[PDB]
Amino acid sequence: MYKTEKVDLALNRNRGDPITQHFGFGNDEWPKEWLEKLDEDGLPYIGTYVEEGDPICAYFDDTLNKTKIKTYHSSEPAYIEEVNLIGDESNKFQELQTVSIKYRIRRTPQIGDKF
Amino acid sequence: MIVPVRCFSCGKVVGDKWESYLNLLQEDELDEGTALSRLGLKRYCCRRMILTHVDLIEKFLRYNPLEKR
Amino acid sequence: EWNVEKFKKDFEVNISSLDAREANFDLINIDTSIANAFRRIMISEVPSVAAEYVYFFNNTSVIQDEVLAHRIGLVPLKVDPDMLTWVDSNLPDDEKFTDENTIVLSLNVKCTRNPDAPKGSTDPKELYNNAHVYARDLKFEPQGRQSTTFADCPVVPADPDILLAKLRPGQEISLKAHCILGIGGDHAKFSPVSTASYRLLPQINILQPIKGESARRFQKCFPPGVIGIDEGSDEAYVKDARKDTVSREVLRYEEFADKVKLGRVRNHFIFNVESAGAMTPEEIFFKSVRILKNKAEYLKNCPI
Amino acid sequence: VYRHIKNRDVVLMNRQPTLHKASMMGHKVRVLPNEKTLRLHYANTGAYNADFDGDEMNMHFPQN
Amino acid sequence: LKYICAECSSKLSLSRTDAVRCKDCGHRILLKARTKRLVQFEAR
Amino acid sequence: EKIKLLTQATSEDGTSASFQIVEEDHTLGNALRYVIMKNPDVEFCGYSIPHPSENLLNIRIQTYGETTAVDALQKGLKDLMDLCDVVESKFTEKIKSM
RNA sequence: AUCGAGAGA
Ligand SMILES: [Zn+2]
Ligand SMILES: [Zn+2]
Repeated sequence: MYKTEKVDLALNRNRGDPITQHFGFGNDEWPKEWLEKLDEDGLPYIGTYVEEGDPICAYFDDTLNKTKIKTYHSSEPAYIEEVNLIGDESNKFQELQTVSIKYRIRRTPQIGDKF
Repeated sequence: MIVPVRCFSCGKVVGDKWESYLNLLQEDELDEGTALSRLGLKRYCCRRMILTHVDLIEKFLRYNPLEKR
Repeated sequence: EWNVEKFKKDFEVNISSLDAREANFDLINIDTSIANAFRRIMISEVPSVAAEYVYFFNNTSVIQDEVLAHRIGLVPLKVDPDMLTWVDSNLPDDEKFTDENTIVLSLNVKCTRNPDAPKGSTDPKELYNNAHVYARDLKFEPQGRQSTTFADCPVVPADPDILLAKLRPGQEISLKAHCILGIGGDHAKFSPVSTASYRLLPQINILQPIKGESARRFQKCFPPGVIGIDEGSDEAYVKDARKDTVSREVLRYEEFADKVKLGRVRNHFIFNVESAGAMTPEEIFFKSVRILKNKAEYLKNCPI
Repeated sequence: VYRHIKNRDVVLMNRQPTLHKASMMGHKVRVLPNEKTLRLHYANTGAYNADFDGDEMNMHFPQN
Repeated sequence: LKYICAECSSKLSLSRTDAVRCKDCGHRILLKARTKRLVQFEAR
Repeated sequence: EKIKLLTQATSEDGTSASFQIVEEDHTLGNALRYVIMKNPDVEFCGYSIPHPSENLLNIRIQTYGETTAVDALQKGLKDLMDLCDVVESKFTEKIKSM
């Protein structure tokens, strides 16, 4: 089973306002425990195993001056299939704001599912 | 997709026979029954695994993101 | 009455064939409850070695990591199960695997295009390098003291030409599988037999004599080698009932429905043990019988 | 002590639509070792109008 | 080189405050690459 | 440990008893049942697995007297070991001969 | 939160 979500970081800002959050880590005292799932650019490694409550993305917020992470919100664990970096089509060269993260779910046939 | 290494029903290893089956079909004008017999697949449970394999990995492999196309 | 002495007096074994993979032997005058115990132990109680834990380091191929690890686990190995002990799962993984219970394989194959490919060619072995990954590429890495114990016997798959994966240029697989002892009741990848079953000896009871043109078709209702014709009188008789698989083709004909009954010899079993490759079928049967005996002995010595 | 639901505890089952009171009974709890399906005897199929081709039913746990 | 272009499949590394685009061509979609990290499994 | 006596189904004199064995199945159950039914003194013997998903086996033995269900169980286990030994010996001899 | 498509018994 393949699941895809759009981690759109540019959903709070609107109409040319300055970039609020940047993918990555800040200089604050963020815990080092969540580096096992996130690459140095705040994005998840390909093929890593994520469960409930572990990081999916990491962005530093200037309106908060603190690094905030997202979280895999699903009871069923999955593996990171692919991470797509999408850049906006505008002629200006902005930062990274939209990243697509796909999950892979192992649907081993168990008791209860229909054949 | 890719040839199953072991037969489901019994467990006889049929994963090492897909390429030889294709060779027996291609080079010699052997039909599927004779080719399966010569490969050593006796039980129809073993015969179906190689007779009905689709080998979709060949079609999956043409979408290579690590190569200039 | 019944006694072990009487069973010994009435018990016989008729080994019909014996190869490095398949053994066909008979158990004569034994109980179904014991033959079935032997069959079940052969199928799902004899230990074997197969890949259990896989440590991927990179897999940029079409095959997903879990499918690749499962397919690696399904490969049979030419390893004698007696050369390593059982893993104590209670221990942490730091020292759970030791030099005497785990065999560490490895796979490092990287596909690149072949610049010398002939024009108009479609064969992946000429177009690409390492286009096909085979089980023979599972390189055995000796660890600790086992570099001396496995010196004479290398750890190679029973089938080395198993197609584990396919690749295209730029794609690489780099893993390291650990294979340990396990039984076929835990996972089907551990069962040391392809199939290990039995069957009752068929019985073909000819009631009324069949002679002439009728005996011609009566013979054809069976496999050719079972029913024969007596030289003196043109009768019909059972030459070899082992060569018969019960298809009851006779009972389809009203001509022979009233002249023969089909049955079995309820204490004559025809075993057929095909091994996956790790050990010989005769040793598999030996180990199944010894497992049943040791199970009974352990139960006896257990304090009730 | 908010202890788990043992074998002695009693549970109430229900399969919608609850067309009569027989479609909601109080069963005895038997904690099985395999997960993710409610095991029901064949006697209750007529009572619940239940089936085993994808049917599902609720399990209410009384607290006093 | 942690990223791969989605049209010309050329490895490229992005620094901070940098354009999210390929350099050899002008594609705006970048695929993340898979590095060498241990991913334990079970051969089940 | 592994073998368990179900005291709530055992006769006071020991003539009848019920046993629970963990990590066992039809394999040992049927063999033990067959080898115990050969005892001339046992009146009732049978095996039952309460639930398939659990690894528990139940053995019921009822002797006619002068013995015990435990003694019948021990005799059955010994006779099963002897049967396994004789079949192994005959198979070894046939393997050598061929 | 609302209205549209669909699915299970
Ligand atoms: Zn088969
Ligand atoms: Zn590009």
